[PDB]
Amino acid sequence: MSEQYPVLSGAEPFYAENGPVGVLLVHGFTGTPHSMRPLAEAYAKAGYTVCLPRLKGHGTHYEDMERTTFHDWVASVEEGYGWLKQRCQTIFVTGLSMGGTLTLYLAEHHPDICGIVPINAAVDIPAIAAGMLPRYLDSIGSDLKNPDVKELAYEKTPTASLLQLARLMAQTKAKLDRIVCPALIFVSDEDHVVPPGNADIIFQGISSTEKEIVRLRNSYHVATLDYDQPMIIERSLEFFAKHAG
Ligand SMILES: *[P@](=O)(CCCN=[N+]=[N-])OCCCCCCCCCCCC
Repeated sequence: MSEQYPVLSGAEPFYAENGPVGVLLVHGFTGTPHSMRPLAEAYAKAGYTVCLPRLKGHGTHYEDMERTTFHDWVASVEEGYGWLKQRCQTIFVTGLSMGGTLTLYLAEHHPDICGIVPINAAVDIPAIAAGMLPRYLDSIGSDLKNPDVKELAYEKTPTASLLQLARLMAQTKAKLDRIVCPALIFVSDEDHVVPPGNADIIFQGISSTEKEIVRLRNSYHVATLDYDQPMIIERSLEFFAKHAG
């Protein structure tokens, strides 16, 4: 039931103990903490306590991922949330792609979360249903506008894992109205992976009175590492300070 392969260089989780306000950062499907690290480091430098976990079956080998279910990915996030609760009075959650899905999921099950920052979060990806063949699909290159960036992601995607994601997304979509905390929803106009309309499914679905969509015009899907990174960091910091206890 445990991972059989070692953690890849660059895929290590990140923890920083600072003040009583904490931020949980969640990476995406087939990705690793690498996707979120620049944000995590910026938030720690600003005085936040920070938790950037490595999702089970991620950052090792796609064969480990194939052996996980979405419950394992939820468990990794719950564990990180729990780490923060032991240290913080105020907790924010942010995440990219499926990390954004998991951000929404955690807020749907924990009303104490003080605010969320989903980034190109996924609750409906029609491409999965369309395709739903081989045991592993060749991964397409990382969707970044800046070609110089090196993202860390599995070279193959187990198709069985796509079914797990679809289940997680379906459950998350169904429960959106449980979210009442403030929300800052980032979306890349030119996301070629997660259809940008997901931003509006989320905006309309949640019950929050304080919510907004910020469109990113200079990034593709992996916006946390792309040209609009500085803006994501700056606006996220403003959001944390505004809503912190
Ligand atoms: P995010 O967590 C990360 C996207 C970048 N990495 N990748 N992969 O979104 C995960 C879901 C992406 C959409 C998957 C569509 C696959 C369609 C293939 C159809 C085969 C049945």
